[PDB]
Amino acid sequence: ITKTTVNVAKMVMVDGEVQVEQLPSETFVGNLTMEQAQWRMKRKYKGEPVQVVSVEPNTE
Repeated sequence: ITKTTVNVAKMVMVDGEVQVEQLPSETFVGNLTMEQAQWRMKRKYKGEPVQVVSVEPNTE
């Protein structure tokens, strides 16, 4: 496992309706657990309603 892609989404208010917007994926070196990824994304998008969708480790 040499890298981990974290896929992230945001709940957004558009024309008065709650929708979900895809945010840029971020690929980290090494293995990142889902707990680690959730923590990292909560610090990155301070105060905004973001949620980790998935993590994808790649072996090589």
